[PDB]
Amino acid sequence: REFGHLTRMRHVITYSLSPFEQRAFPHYFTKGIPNVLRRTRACILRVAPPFVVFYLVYTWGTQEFEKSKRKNPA
Amino acid sequence: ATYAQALQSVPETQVSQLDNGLRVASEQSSQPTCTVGVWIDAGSRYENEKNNGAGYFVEHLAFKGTKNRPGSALEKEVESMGAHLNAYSTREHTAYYIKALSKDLPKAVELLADIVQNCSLEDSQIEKERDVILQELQENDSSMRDVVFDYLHATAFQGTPLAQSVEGPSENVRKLSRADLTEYVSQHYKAPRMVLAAAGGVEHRQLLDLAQKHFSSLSGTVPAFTPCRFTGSEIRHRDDALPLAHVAIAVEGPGWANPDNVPLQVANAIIGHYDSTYGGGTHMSSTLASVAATRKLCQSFQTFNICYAETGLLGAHFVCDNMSIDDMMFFLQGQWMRLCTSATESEVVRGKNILRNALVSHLDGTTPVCEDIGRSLLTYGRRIPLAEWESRIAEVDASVVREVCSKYFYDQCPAVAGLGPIEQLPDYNRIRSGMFWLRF
Repeated sequence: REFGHLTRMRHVITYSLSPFEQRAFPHYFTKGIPNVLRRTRACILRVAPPFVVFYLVYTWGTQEFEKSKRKNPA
Repeated sequence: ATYAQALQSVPETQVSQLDNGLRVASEQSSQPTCTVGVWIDAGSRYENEKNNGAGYFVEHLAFKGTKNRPGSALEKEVESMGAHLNAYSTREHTAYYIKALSKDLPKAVELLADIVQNCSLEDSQIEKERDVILQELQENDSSMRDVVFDYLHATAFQGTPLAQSVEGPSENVRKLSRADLTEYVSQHYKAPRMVLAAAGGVEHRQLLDLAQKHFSSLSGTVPAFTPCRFTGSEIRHRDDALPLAHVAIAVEGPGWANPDNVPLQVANAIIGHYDSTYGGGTHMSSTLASVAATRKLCQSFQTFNICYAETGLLGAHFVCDNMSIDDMMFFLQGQWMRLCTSATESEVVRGKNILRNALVSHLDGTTPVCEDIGRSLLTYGRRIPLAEWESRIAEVDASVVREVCSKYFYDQCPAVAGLGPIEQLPDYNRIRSGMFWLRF
């Protein structure tokens, strides 16, 4: 497991450039923000609801505990 | 006979210039054989994206047929008198030269005058030459060294005509109508961009008479290339089924001008060259060659100084197995920085002697002398005498080599081109980091 015999690959042509000839932040905001919104839209529906149900149960538990501490007119 | 006397005993190459602009040059020493050649300033550097490969096609069709001599008859005249006709078209130069006898010089020019000015460009010849070019492109695809060098040119001169290959893309070769060839001949085979060089036993007066009598009808008395740019990059063609891994790494060097060529050619001579079938091996002076021979780290390595007019590629190309690319990169880069940081006088003297031998050995025989005359007239604007070369070698010392190597090597973004099982080739960040020494 080291460089030299990792695997076999053929007919692959790859290009790149020197770090001293291209911008380090190529339009960091022109496509960065749309990319962020795209990933957020992709993951929001599967990330948020488990946290929102936790938010509701936390609030309900806190309020019910406070109510239980109050006297219950007896 | 103390070298310097021999150097000043070399016959000079007189230069004349016709009204059309053809630069006629000759160098008579003793020989009954001569090499007479027309050097054009045309090549792949001048063709655009659509004309790429037109120079190759024109060179291919040049010998097949002419106007005065219909087709194969031309070859007859070359073969009947024993002359050997040849042509080579690099990226920025083209040349058609025949080797003949001294007696056959009056005929030798005439055939040449037929080839360059009034070709045939027969359509059926174009049709067959198209298939010939396609198959030749396949052969060059099999040529791993040439493929690697073309990849280096593509990745170094990206976005410039210099990156274009001489043969041109295979798609272009198909279209390549006869009108394009005629236009390319018209605007790239003009008289001012021609050098009529003739080595061997040719008299300059006779050469002038024949050139005037056979080349006067040419155009008497505009795209003239543009400064290309260096784009430090790398192209990696991972083809693991290939036996060896051809790699070539180059940096922006000097041009035909910029006398820094003389010191750099010394420094490259210090690195030298070596392959599997060599002599002393481990005993070679070059540290890279000695290490490679001792550890069997290579099957070949070479140092190249490809220099065009505005720029050029200066670097090294090595052929080694898939398990020695990284060590090769380390050792080659370390040798480069060793030359940059501390060149030593003895190494510089060895390089000076090697470079002195290079020019004199190369300038032996009629054909190399004629080729040198043509190339020097086109590039330098003059034929540089060997005495001036000797003086330039003499002026080179350790400090000059160190300074020029630091100018061209130290902390520069290189252009890399690998092909074959090159997965062990260090990443471009590692390669660039190897181009600066923290200790220094």
